Amino acid sequence: TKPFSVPVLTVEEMTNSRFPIPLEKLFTGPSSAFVVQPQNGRCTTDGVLLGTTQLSPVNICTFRGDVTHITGSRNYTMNLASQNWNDYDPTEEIPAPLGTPDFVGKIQGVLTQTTRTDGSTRGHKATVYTGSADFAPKLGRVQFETDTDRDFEANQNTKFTPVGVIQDGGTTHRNEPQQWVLPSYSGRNTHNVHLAPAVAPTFPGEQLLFFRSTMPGCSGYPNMDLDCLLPQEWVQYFYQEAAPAQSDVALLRFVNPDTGRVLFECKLHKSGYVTVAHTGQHDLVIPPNGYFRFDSWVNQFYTLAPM
Amino acid sequence: TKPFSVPVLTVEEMTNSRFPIPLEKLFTGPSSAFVVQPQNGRCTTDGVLLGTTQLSPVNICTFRGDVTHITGSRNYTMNLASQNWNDYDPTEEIPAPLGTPDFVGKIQGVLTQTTRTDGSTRGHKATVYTGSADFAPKLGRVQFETDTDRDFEANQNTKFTPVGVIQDGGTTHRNEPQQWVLPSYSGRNTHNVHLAPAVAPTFPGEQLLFFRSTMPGCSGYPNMDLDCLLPQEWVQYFYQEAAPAQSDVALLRFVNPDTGRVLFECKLHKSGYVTVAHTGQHDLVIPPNGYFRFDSWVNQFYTLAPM
Amino acid sequence: QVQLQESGGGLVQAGGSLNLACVSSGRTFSTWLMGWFRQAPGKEREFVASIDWRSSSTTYADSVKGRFTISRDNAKNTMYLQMTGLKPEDTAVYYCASDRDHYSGTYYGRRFVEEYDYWGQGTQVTVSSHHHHH
Amino acid sequence: QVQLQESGGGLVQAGGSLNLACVSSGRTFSTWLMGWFRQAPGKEREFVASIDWRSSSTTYADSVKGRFTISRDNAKNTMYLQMTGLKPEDTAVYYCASDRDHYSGTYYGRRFVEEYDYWGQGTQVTVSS
Repeated sequence: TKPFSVPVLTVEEMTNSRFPIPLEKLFTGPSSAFVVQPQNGRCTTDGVLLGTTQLSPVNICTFRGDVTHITGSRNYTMNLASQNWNDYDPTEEIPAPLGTPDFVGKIQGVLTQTTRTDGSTRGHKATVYTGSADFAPKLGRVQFETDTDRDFEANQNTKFTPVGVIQDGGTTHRNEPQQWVLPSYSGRNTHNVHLAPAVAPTFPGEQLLFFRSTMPGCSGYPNMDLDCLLPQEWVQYFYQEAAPAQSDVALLRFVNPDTGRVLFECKLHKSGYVTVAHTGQHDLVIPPNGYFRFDSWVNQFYTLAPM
Repeated sequence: TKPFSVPVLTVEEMTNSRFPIPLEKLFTGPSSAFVVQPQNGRCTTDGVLLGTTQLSPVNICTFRGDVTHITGSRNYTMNLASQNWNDYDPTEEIPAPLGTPDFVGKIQGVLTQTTRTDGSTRGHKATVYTGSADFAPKLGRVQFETDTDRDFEANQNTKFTPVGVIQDGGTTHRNEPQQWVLPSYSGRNTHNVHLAPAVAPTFPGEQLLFFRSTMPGCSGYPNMDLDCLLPQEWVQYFYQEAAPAQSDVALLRFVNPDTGRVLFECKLHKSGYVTVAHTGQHDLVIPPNGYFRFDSWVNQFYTLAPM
Repeated sequence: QVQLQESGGGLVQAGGSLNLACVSSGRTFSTWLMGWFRQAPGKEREFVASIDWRSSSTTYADSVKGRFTISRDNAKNTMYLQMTGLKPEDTAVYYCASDRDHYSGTYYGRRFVEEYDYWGQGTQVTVSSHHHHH
Repeated sequence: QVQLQESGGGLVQAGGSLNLACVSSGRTFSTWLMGWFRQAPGKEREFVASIDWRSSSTTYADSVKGRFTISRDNAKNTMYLQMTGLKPEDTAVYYCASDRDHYSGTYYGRRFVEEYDYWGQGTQVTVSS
């Protein structure tokens, strides 16, 4: 049986698993008001991928396929392929193509396209509203609003690269995007399937620990906080190692490498999320100058040192 | 000495180390006409980062800092901070800020800005020409070409996210970018410093093996081939493990994970590059359905089976 | 560095059968996606069939499904196309091709001509109707 | 939650000395970046000094370099501002502050008031002539 272990990169050196941006800090606080059920960055400690989670750190919130122009508008429908350019199989036991955004919001980026005959290329500003009625990734179809009504060919390799989130619904409002609201993967008035389960603290005196980044803003006053349950490097590591879990809870310790000091303690749960001993109604943000160190398996009855 | 090893991710599951895009295939062929001296994706097998190589797969070809408008233009000067928003010190023993592009070309992306006094944000299409005289990241100074002359504010956090590359004008197709031409990191007429060394096959009958992606194209007819010496995940893994190099050459095997078939042999060199037994003037492209497996330490005189 | 040589096929009556073969040579790699194409004089080259290196996924044009069978023998470096029920419509030069960039039999662009990177010189297939041209 | 409490501000003659202190209470975290700011009546708040949790990197506003020294003791949960050679221009309310998002003593935005998320109520330093 292979010994379990976690990567030794500091939080500063790891990537967010719900958007292709670096991690910036740790975050813990009460989240009982939300339903915490992200579909990206979902992986068990023995390396079983869940939800829509895949292995690439740059293929998060990206789309690939060909586009059909919606006449009378600057909008395009992208008939989806998988991230590795295979035919998308909508009958796979997944909620949506792997890497699909797992939050309602307006994601801004660029649509690039290459014509395979002469190698001519083109790129245009594009926004995808993951709350739109024609956001149906599970059916293989997503709609983009671009800045053109002519400069995109049919049946040519097209890619959407995400950059950030925008905001023009409630203006100054920080009411969007909404990181804990799942899209309707099959479109307006449909129900999601094969979701990775929602997570919450079980032990008394404990709260969820989040790996937090700040999404770039491209317009307005967006809510740019993005919390993931696992660094994308941990998803990669667990998938490769596939070490058996001797217990439902791995005991980790947050250590500053420059000093060797332990800053706090935490439980890594078999299903792929972290909890700490913290129980105010106030938030706590931790700078990312530390890495996690697996020390031993314990039971769910372990009482962590508070922080 | 800790046992050396290599990540078991397939090529298809790994990231280019010179641009934030997934790997798509392997490539080998004659590179005699070029100086192969990339600065990103350079790392020794025992974990020493070289050139301008850092650990984040998404912090490649990214720029961070504050911007100053150049009057009578839509161009902006970015006074650079490091990839983690630390002060950038031009006297550190590196060629340029870590993650700086290592090839001459016009890289298109988006400039995003957040004002810290109220959380207002904005994004604009931006192009940086790493061959221009005002491209001096080693001095902490880079110029961006945008589509606005007013919207960006001084003394506010600004980030460039790369998307792809462009070729312009009525010149020959695929003349640009030049992926093996290092930029002048300190501007026109200055010498580069502290470079990772150029690499070339030594043992005869061998050629370099490259991890290849295709950069998205945004305009024109660019050369979108981008070869790197090590996957960015390999850079992350060697740095973490820091396993002592028992010899100058690690022998790896390329194994299809579904069939278990061994498809070819290759040499991983201690200084961080790969050679294969491939000969002649044509190129050989290899689909990415395989992972590398360390089998034993050898020396540079080991004779590889032609692939 | 690569040559694909296809053989078999010639003159067959409407209703008859043929067996095409395609042999790979040179600096080849066994994982390359491969397929069959056909082109008639004065017309456009069109997709016929494709198969991956593991014979996992077979793909057929609508106009040949049921009649044709694509098959691959990697140890012999040979791809096959068994044709039955040949109509004069099937008269064309038949080419085998190989895409060095892809391995998946479900690669979504596997029917496009410009995705394949190595091509043979082709073998001529002529199906003769009972009513001759004049 | 977090309480920041600074002390040691009196009245002084021009050219005098003063030793400010700041005590952190509550849900603090040992690794936050910290610094001193000041504000005179009718003027904007201005950066004075900053120092990381390890005293690796010290930073001073140009108008106070050589006269002020910033100091940090984690074991006492206290940050100090040793002030000498005071001038009437130094008259202000001095604020302790800490940024929960950063740790590096060379964070390029460490001089900005908005980057800091916790603040003391202020101590009054007045330098007469």
